[PDB]
Amino acid sequence: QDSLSFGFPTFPSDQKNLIFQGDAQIKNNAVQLTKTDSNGNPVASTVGRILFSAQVHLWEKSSSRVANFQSQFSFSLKSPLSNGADGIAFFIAPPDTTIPSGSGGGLLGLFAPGTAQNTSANQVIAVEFDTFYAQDSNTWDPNYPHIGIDVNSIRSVKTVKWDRRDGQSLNVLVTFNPSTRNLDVVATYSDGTRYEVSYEVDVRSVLPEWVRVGFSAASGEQYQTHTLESWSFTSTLLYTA
Amino acid sequence: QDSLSFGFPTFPSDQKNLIFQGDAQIKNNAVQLTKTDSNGNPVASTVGRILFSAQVHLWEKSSSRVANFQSQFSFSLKSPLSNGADGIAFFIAPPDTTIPSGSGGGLLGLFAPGTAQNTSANQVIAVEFDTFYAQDSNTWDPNYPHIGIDVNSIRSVKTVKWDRRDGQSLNVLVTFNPSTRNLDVVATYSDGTRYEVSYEVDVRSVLPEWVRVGFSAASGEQYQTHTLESWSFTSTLLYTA
Ligand SMILES: OC[C@H]1O[C@H](OC[C@H]2O[C@H](O)[C@@H](O)[C@@H](O[C@H]3O[C@H](CO)[C@@H](O)[C@H](O)[C@@H]3O)[C@@H]2O)[C@@H](O)[C@@H](O)[C@@H]1O
Ligand SMILES: [Ca+2]
Ligand SMILES: [Ca+2]
Ligand SMILES: [Mn+2]
Ligand SMILES: [Mn+2]
Repeated sequence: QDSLSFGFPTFPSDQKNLIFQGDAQIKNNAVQLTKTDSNGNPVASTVGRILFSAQVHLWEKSSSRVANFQSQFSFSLKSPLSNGADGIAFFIAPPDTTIPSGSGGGLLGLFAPGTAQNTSANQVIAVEFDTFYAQDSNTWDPNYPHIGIDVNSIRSVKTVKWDRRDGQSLNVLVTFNPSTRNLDVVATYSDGTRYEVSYEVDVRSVLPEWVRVGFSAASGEQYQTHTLESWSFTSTLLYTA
Repeated sequence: QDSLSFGFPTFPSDQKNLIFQGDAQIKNNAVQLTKTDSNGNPVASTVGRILFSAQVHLWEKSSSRVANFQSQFSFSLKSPLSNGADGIAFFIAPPDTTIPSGSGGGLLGLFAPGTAQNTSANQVIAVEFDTFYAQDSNTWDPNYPHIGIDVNSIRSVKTVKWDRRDGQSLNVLVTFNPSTRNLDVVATYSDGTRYEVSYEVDVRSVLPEWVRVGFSAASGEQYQTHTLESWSFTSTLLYTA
């Protein structure tokens, strides 16, 4: 299809079009990307991701068209610790993507340790909400919590300082305009606190024509819940001239 | 997802979200439901269907909601014969639906001979454009080409006279309003000739909560091509009160 849209105001337990990977699962009308105990508390060493089953036609070589897309979602992070880790990310990747071996902790379940910073060995665009930046284990991170745009590397091409608020939902809008090639990210808390980060990228040189979209999250030694509360997505192929 | 939408203005050969069954395949940017030889001419004894891969949430028992949906599509039929057969149908059925054994010809690839008219043995709602009505083989049909609404039986709950026009595209809009429980069908030819038929049906008592949607066509002894040219579909769960 030239156009595709879907919306999950909430996540009922009965799902048919979601691909669950790792520890991801539905809990109380929300997607818990990372594992939690029976009490609902976060645990260490866990990775989980979800992808929508239908493939998205990002670009078409034969017609010279590139899709514009918009992804709106909200999530909350909760943790008994003040330094919860590791973060959640919205990502776009080839349809057969699976959790890379050893991609836990700071790699957010998106990159393999050996090639995490090799831009020619990966095919992924992600928007990360990174809460852990210890320079001993996350050597690629700026020294503060941040939102980042990742293009084939865990080392963000662009970041903006961000504030982690335990238990508060963050509303996010990610948009891509093929006319300008700008990938824009706008995140806001209910009180109006806003964060913005943008980057120009030619999706045609990074990802294949058909892709799958979803979310990934992980916790290494430090932990926190990564709760996806709602998600809507829309994409439409347009003539880029 | 509570809401799902997709649009195929045309059907390029590179498809990823369509389930092809029987002889259905893409040719010349359109879906040829029934088999055609090397010259593109229709052949006898063929059946084919396509379904969109993502499942549609038709209704939700826990929230008492039912989907409002709209399916817009266009197709054309062509045959050297004076009596092209057998017809094409838009249908909604359980996710695991497959072509029934012996469902060829007048059964349109939707029903099995033994239970074709047994309503308690089927789970399918379809809108058929039936061009073959020989009273000796298709005993259930009115004696003329027609548009019919089928609910768990090949014997339409309702039919309206229709004119088959060789090589001309018919644009169809099928809508379901959960408030009134009305399934409306409006079809038009490019010269403004219009056909309308409506039926009140509670989809909750006919189909499961999750279903797949698609098209089916067949040709028995007599034949014609059944070409699906475009298709857009949208569904959204709504409160019924
Ligand atoms: O695809 C059409 C039809 O094919 C299969 O039925 C086989 C034949 O069954 C009967 O003999 C007739 O209906 C015949 O139709 C011809 O004869 C009719 C009466 O002489 C005439 O009205 C028709 O126009 C035609 O010339 C069928 O060919 C079987 O697969 C059916 O399900 C299917 O609908
Ligand atoms: Ca980090
Ligand atoms: Ca018939
Ligand atoms: Mn980071
Ligand atoms: Mn009929």
